[PDB]
Amino acid sequence: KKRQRMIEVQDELLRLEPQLKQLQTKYDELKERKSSLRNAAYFLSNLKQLYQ
Amino acid sequence: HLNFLKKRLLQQCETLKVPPKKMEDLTNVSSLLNMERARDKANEEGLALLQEE
Repeated sequence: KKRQRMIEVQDELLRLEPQLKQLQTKYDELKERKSSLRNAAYFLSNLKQLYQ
Repeated sequence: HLNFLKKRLLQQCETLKVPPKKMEDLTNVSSLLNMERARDKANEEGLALLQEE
């Protein structure tokens, strides 16, 4: 029964292992996108003010 | 007299009846126990390792 328990715990571990990676990279890329777009909005507004 | 005693005991034990229960050789069983004990110990160790994992 402990050997079966090995089977399910290892299966759960190997299933959950990849799940972290895509979520981590998605969080990182969305945070970078948010920062970049906020900066870009700031610069476009500021340059529009300069032009006006 | 002791030879007569031995032969009468042999006849009594040959005539004696027992239910069909397997009973292994008298000398070796003890050794088996030791091995069996070791087996369990090894098993327990492995069990512990498994639980540890």
